[PDB]
Amino acid sequence: GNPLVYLDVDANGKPLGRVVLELKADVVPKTAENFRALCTGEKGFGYKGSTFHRVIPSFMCQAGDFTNHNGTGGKSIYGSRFPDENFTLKHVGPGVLSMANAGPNTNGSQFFICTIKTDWLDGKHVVFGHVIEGMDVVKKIESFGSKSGRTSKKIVITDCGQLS
Amino acid sequence: GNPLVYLDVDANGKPLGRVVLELKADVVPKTAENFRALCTGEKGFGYKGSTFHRVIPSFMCQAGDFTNHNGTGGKSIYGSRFPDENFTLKHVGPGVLSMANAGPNTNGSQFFICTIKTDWLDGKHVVFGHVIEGMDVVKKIESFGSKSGRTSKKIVITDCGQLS
Amino acid sequence: GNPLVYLDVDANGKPLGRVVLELKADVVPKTAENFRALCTGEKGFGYKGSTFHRVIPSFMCQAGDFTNHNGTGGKSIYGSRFPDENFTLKHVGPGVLSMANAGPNTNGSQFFICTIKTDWLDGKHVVFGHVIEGMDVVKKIESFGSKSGRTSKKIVITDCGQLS
Repeated sequence: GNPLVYLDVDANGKPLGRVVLELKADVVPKTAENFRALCTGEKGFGYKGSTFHRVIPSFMCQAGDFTNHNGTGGKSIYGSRFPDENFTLKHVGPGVLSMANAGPNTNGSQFFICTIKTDWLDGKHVVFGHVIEGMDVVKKIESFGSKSGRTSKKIVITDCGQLS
Repeated sequence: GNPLVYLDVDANGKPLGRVVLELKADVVPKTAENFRALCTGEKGFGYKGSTFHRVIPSFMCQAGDFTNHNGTGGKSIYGSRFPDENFTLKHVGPGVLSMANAGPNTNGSQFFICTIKTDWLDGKHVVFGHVIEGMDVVKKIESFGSKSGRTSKKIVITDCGQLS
Repeated sequence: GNPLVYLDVDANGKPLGRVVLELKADVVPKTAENFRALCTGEKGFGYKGSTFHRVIPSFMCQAGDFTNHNGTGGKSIYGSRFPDENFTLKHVGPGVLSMANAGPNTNGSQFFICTIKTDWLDGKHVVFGHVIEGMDVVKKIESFGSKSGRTSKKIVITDCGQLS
């Protein structure tokens, strides 16, 4: 079945709760597997202890730069970058999980969770999962964002992994 | 296993004892390796001869500015500064070993040992170890501090290195 | 009469208002002159366009690092550092203007405005002025601080100068 993963998130050292994500391995297996392995850390690197570095209210919460924490870094389990797998899944509404990128075929480790429908990203960012529990935690993260993307409290993934 | 390092600490030339620290190289290998090599002095520079220049009772004891000896300097084995590796470990209580900084991604050589839980630093300073022996020596250091951070005696790391 | 100088302060690009400071040139002329000239910019450098980089509620608001914007830098009009002129004035309450330092006789350009009586700093930091207008602006700045000193908004001195 599709892997289930979780992120436990703090704001300024205080727990916000747990986000559970379904990864659509049945549609984008390569993209799902990368995110799964980065949640478990089984390759020797991953999301544990990294941050949500860009949060824009009424848009999305972005994370996954575990090398530079500033949106320039991260890497996939396949290498620095990997190709766009397909564009089957759409940014249909809040809770959609999608790959951040620098244009086509630049998927690494950075990802975002939408807080609204962002159909203007369809065909540009590969969607690969969705929140199945803890959307209220995502709304908490969103509440600390700004138009500049900078956060008013520091948002840290204190734990993550696969539930199996 | 994780590296164990030691700090031998003086106060106005009177030995206070030895602090033994476990460095969590299994969680923050880059940050642990910097501190380890600064204890041995194997790169030609390190903590030997530097002071605990800022000691605030019921907060922390800060040391490691072996260049300017006043809290403005220091340097890592990787250059002047290196990024925050991760925020996996927390300032859970007395004895936590953590990096001083000047904001995100500014780690050098200065460090602090907590004497209380400082969860309001979680996410801002990279935790990378803890005291496993000689917490009574840390409390002795703390007793020479003040609210201003100024010490009433010159607190010197007379020796340091790795236990193996 | 003692100089009057001002700082106009933004938080995230929104004006907070003006802080007007009286500089106690009658007690600490060399320290007052440094701050006055850094407000006017007449030496070719100074506070305009720099930030409040450390704000701790129920303590103080710190600024003045116009070289590094992070608390490691700044310089005086006399050189990198100048001595403690005297400790005649005390940290008597909110609105006190005092020099940050890195230990005895290391004043540069960094300064702080107290939001409480900080008498534990008497004899360690040179007091040289006080707020005469805009303590409400200082309290606004204070409200964007945290125990870690990190601010929840970017606090910028957008203008500064001498009034009389």
